[PDB]
Amino acid sequence: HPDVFNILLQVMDNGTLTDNNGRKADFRNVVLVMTTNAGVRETERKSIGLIHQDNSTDAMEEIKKIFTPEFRNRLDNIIWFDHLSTDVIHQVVDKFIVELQVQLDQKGVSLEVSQEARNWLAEKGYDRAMGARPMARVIQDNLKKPLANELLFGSLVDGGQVTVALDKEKNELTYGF
Amino acid sequence: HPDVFNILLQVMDNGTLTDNNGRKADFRNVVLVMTTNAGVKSIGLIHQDNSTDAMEEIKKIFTPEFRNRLDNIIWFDHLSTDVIHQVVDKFIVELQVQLDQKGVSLEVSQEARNWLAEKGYDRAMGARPMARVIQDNLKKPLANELLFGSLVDGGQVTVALDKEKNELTYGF
Amino acid sequence: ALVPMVIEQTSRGERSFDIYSRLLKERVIFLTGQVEDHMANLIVAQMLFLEAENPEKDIYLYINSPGGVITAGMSIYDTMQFIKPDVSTICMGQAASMGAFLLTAGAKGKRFCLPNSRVMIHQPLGGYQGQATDIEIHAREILKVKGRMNELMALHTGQSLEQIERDTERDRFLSAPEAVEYGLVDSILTHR
Amino acid sequence: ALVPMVIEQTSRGERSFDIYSRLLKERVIFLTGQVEDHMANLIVAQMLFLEAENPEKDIYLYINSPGGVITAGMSIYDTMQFIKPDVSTICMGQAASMGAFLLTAGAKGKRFCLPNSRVMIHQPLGGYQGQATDIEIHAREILKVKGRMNELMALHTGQSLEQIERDTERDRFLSAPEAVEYGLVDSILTHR
Amino acid sequence: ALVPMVIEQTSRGERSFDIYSRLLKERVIFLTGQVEDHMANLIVAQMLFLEAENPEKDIYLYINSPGGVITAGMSIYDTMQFIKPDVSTICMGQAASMGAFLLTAGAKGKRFCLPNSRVMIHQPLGGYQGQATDIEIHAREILKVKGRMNELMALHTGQSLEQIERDTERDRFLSAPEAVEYGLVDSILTHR
Amino acid sequence: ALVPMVIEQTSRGERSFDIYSRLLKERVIFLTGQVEDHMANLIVAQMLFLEAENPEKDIYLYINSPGGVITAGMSIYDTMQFIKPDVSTICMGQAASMGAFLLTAGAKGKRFCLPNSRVMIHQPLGGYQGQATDIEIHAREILKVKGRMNELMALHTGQSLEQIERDTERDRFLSAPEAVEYGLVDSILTHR
Amino acid sequence: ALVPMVIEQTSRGERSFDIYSRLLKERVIFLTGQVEDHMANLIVAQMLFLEAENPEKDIYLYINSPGGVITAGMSIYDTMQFIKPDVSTICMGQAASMGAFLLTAGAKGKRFCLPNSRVMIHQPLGGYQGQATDIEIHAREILKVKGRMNELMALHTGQSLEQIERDTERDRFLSAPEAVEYGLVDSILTHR
Amino acid sequence: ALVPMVIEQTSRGERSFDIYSRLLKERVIFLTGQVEDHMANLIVAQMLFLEAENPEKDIYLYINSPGGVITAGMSIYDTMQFIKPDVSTICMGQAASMGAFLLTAGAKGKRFCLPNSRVMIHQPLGGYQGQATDIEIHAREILKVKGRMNELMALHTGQSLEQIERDTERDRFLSAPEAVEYGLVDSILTHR
Amino acid sequence: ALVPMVIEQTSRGERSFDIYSRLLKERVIFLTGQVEDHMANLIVAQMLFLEAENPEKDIYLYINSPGGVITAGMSIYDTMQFIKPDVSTICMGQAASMGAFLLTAGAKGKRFCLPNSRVMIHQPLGGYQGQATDIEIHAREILKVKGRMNELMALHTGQSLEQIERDTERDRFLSAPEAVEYGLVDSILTHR
Repeated sequence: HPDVFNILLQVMDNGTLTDNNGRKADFRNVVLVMTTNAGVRETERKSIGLIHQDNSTDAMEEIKKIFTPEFRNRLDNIIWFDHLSTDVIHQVVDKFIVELQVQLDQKGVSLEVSQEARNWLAEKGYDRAMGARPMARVIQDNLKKPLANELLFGSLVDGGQVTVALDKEKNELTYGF
Repeated sequence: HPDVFNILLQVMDNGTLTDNNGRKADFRNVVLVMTTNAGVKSIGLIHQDNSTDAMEEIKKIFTPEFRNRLDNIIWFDHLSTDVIHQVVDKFIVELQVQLDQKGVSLEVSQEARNWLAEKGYDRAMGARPMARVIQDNLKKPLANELLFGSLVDGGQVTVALDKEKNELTYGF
Repeated sequence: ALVPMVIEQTSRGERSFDIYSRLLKERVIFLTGQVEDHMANLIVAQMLFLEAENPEKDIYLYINSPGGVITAGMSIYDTMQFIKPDVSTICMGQAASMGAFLLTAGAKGKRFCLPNSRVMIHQPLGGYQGQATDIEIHAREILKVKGRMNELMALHTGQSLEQIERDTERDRFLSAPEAVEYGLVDSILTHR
Repeated sequence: ALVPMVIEQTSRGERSFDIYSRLLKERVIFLTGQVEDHMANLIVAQMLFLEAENPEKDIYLYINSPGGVITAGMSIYDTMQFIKPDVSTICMGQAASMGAFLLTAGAKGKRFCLPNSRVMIHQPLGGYQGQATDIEIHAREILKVKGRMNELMALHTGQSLEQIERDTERDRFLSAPEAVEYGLVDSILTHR
Repeated sequence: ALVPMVIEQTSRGERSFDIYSRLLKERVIFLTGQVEDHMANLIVAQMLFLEAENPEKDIYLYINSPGGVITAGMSIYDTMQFIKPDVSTICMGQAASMGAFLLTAGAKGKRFCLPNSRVMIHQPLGGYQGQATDIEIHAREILKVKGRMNELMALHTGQSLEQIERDTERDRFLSAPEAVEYGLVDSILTHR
Repeated sequence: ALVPMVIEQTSRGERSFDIYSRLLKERVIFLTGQVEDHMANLIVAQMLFLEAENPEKDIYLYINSPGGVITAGMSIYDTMQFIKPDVSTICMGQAASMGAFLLTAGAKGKRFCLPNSRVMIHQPLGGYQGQATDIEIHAREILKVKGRMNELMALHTGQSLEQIERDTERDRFLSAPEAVEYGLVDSILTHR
Repeated sequence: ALVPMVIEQTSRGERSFDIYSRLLKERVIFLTGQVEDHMANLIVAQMLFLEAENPEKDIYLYINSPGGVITAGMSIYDTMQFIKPDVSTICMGQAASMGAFLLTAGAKGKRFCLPNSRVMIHQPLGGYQGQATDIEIHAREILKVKGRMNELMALHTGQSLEQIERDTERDRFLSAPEAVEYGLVDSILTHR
Repeated sequence: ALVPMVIEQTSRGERSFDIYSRLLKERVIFLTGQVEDHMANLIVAQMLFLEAENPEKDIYLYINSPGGVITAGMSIYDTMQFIKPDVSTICMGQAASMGAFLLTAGAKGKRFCLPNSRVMIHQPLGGYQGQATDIEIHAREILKVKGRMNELMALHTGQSLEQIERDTERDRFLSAPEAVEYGLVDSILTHR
Repeated sequence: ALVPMVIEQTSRGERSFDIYSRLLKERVIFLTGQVEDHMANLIVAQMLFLEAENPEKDIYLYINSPGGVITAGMSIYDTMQFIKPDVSTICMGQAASMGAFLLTAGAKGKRFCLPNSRVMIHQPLGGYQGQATDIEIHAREILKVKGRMNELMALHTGQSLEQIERDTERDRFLSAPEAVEYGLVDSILTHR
């Protein structure tokens, strides 16, 4: 509720906050980070015409609409996060594959994923509008499904050495011991 | 508002409204009386106006479906000169008993009664201005003479028309 | 646009009408320019609606016309005669042959005119081109029309038929008092 | 604009119609000016809508027309004959060949006219320019049209076909009583 | 469109009027261009509505006209004289014969003009073509009209009838101070 | 305005449509005047919308046209053939070459006409000015068009191609019974 | 239509104005095309409304005109002088004799022009046809008008009357810096 | 008015659109009459809006045009090429030089035509009057335009450039099957 | 009507705009047909409103014009230079002398054109009739205008003043790549 922002006004300006018991909380040693999805609609909204505009001005307009001038005045900075590029997508895929490998090692299953398989996963999952979250689902369906089957009623019961590689005729994945 | 009409129709249909706390408003012992004017300064070269049609104007939201809930359609017409004289007499006897309860007799000349009826009644406004005209023309000088102390018990006032001033001539 | 809008507060308020509709609501109708088919038909529609509104209240037809076709004027006159409420014709500006006729055709005792208004009357005009037989037919027809107009004028003004016949032989102009004395109008409107 | 708006209170009130729509709501239709394709088609649409509204209530067609094309008049006449409710034609102003035909084509017993209205009838007009063969074709076609018009008039008025043929050879004008006696109309409207 | 709309907040707010309707709401009326039947009738309708609104408050008629037909001007003048509230005529731009007449016809003490406005007066114009008898009739009629105009001008300005007659023989232009001295207007508007 | 508005009560009531939109809501379309690009395109849009509304219910095209350009008529005919629902063409008034073609192109068993309607058919008209080669090109093109029209008419009426060719050499008029016997229409509408 | 609508959110939001009304709300008025009676009267109405809105805030009259009639320009000039708030005239495009005069008539210190705008001034034009006496009358009248225009220009620009007289003998064009040096405008608008 | 309104129930229901707006909502655009600046600009605006609505869904441009100016057609063609979604051109009625070009410029595999539609192509027309040097300049310009048109047609139809050059030397008409074989359209629409 | 309406859902939804207002909401403006006073003033009003909306976002002026009067183009150019946000001019169709000038006057780095668009430039046209002195005055004025136009073009394109002078002596047409190389536009728009 926009009425809640006034508490943050008081805190950001004075670093103190008085609860119901007259007790004052000390915020001087607390980092205050607030995450929003405001103004995103305009930035991704397509203008009508031959040339599209930078809607970052509209993002600023929307943020100013939502946050009163003094609230914007009591901020250290507003960090405008950008979308994720394709190489960033590759790195995100590497990160998620590492996490999946840790999960598998918890079960005692080593896993190797080829490089072109990583590239293919990134190409399949890259979605500019949704950032890095689609990569989680893509990796999930493309790897965990056969892996879950092999860990439940398959070869990878108390054993690993699962290799995943990509062919070029069907863009499919290898598996098995 | 038409929603008020829907509520009134609910009542006229079953006579039971539900309080928002779950209580039942029983209308079986309530007589429903609703009024409507549907009446009307004549742009142009005249000042003519006399007309009545309320069936078309409530048939608006009181559609024939709604009108089928009406137990009776009571019609009222304009007031004739004799009956405006009679309501003037009603007001006059009311003020008369009011004053006699203090010991002051009041007589209004007949032409003064006719003048009061002509000044207080308006066809487009009915007998509503009559209350104010009667009060202002009668009680006012009486109020003066009574509070000042010159008109006291044993006194009286004879209201007659000043034919050329139109003021209600009076006396002790 | 060219016709300004007005605001009226009766039931919900802010009832926006054009000025002509705002006056039609007060049972007053304007007749201007030449009398033709469409304008006369509009006048007839307005008169019928006003009759359906209240057949007892008068209808005021403000006439300012340099004439027109005899047939449309006859339509308006017949509509005025047929309807139950009285039609009070007020001649402002000027009223020529058809306009003057429609003016004098108002309800008896309610034909008015303004002090500087002008009234002109004359025999109907027309013509035809073609064969001799068709010429004769059209001539007899227009003569019947002229006779009917003279009869109606003599009826509405009280003058003798021969008087109207000898008067409307040429264009005859009449001021407001001359019109009152002639019988075309009942009285002259002066002030409120 | 030129056509004034009116206010009607039926269900929610303040129902603003133009005057022509306000009268069409009362099952009355106006026919003015020349009869052409678009105007006649508008009349046909109005008649169809009025039939769909209440096939039992009469429809009143106020006719004031100097004529028009025979084909559009035939369309209107066929629409009048086809629809179930009765069409009461009222001739105010004047009604020429096509207008007079559409007037006399009203429901039997409901063809009226106003006391000063004028009625004129004549054989249909036309022509063509071109080769002799096309000339003959168009001449035979217009003669068939004339014969059909005479047959329909003799049917609707009760006169003999030879009587209509010898009467409409030239322009023939008829007053209101002459029209009543001829059979074009049933009676003359005088007063409320 | 060409006429801009404005917003007014009285009861519910955001009352959108065209500028002319927005000023008519303030009892001010504009008279521009030539004086003809329809425009003068519009002015008459506005004046009648303003009288019905408040018969005590003045009505302001801003006049800027190169003239017009005498009859429509006479209609406007008669409407101004008849209505109860006072009509304050303000001549901005310029006012020719009919415009100047309607200007000087304002309520006594309330005829104003602007410092650079121009006023011109002259005898009425006209004419006719036809037979000698009709020529004589129309000539006598226009002479009566000229006499009536001179009488009304002498009445409203206070000048002698012979003075108006000898002055309006030709086009006579008057500046704002010349108009004030002549008596056409009461004073010149300078500043707020 | 010229086209009156009507009121319909379906869901909230007081649904104000113009008369043409009110009838289009009932899946009836009017075709009047000459057939040109914009009017035919309007008809095509209406037919497409009516198909999208209910591809099973018939569509009624009331035809009254003195002809038009062959190309717009071909557009309308192709749209009628393409859409799934049946198009019932009703010829009231009259239907010339393009109008008659669009009439006979209705759904088999649903081509009607009114008892006094007129139907005329002829070979398509045209022309060109320029060099001899372009003249020959345009002549061959119009001859191909004429052949295609004759083929389509022979298909829709059931007559032989040679019969249509020898019939439409000149203007050929057909009454309602003649049209029924010829095969252009299926039956004549008489009464409800 | 041709004039696009815009949306504004002040109290309830979604306040749809045409662009011209949307700018009039910001106390800016456009003067384009020739200066005639109706357009100048519209400008006068807008100025009066803007004065009634806030008599303290300035009014901006964007001038782009090839001239017009002297009388309508005089009306606009008198309205500008009379009203209390200051009128800032901005000449974009070009401003001819009447347009240039209305431009230089702005509030002292607030007459602007755009860097490529053009300004042209000349003696007023006119004429008359008729008898010698009327010719002389109209000539003296137009000479008085020319003298008054020269006096007003010398007043508003600060130049000598003889300087204006010798300058406006013929068409004299002025660029933006030439206009600033001449005194017609106060400064040239360059950037925000 | 002339364009009927329709009703659609999506969110609140009773969404009244004109028929053209109702179809534009379905991503279908009409191109009729001559191709000129304003109409082509309207088409461009509609195409841009439809692209902004859903860049993946096709856009259907129903073409029925006797030609137009080459520049407006080039604007439409460039807009069709630039936008991401595919433009399916459907030629109903007929499509001349500019219309045929815009038809064949549709998305490959989606250029349709109706069985009786006509297609005509020819070299662009033009001209100029003036000095010899300007004549030469304009001639070279129109020759460059003709070459560019031939190149684009050869690209979109797959025919050789020399084939298009020798074909469009004169007016060349094509039926629907001839157009399919020539490559202008992909297939002929027959039935649902 | 001719301009279709569209629906937009932002706050309450179902926001009905005409297509031109719907695009103006997206800070895109169309310039079509000849450049005249009223159209250029409309463009200026739109640009001022768009600047007041967001002085940081660009404004897109889609230019398709065969020229116009130099003064209105100068007004548009001055408005483009004055406002803070950048004006991106896109030439689709074609842009003649005034249109080409307004195109090249866009924000540096944002002047685009479409691959088949045409650009033509030439010295300004004009003329005058009258006395020798006025002839000389008008000639010197138009020569100053031509010099100013050449200076502005040399500034915006980067070419030498002598180059522009020798190039625009006659009508010079430029294709899209020729325009890019000449410096009138920055790049050619090809695809999304």
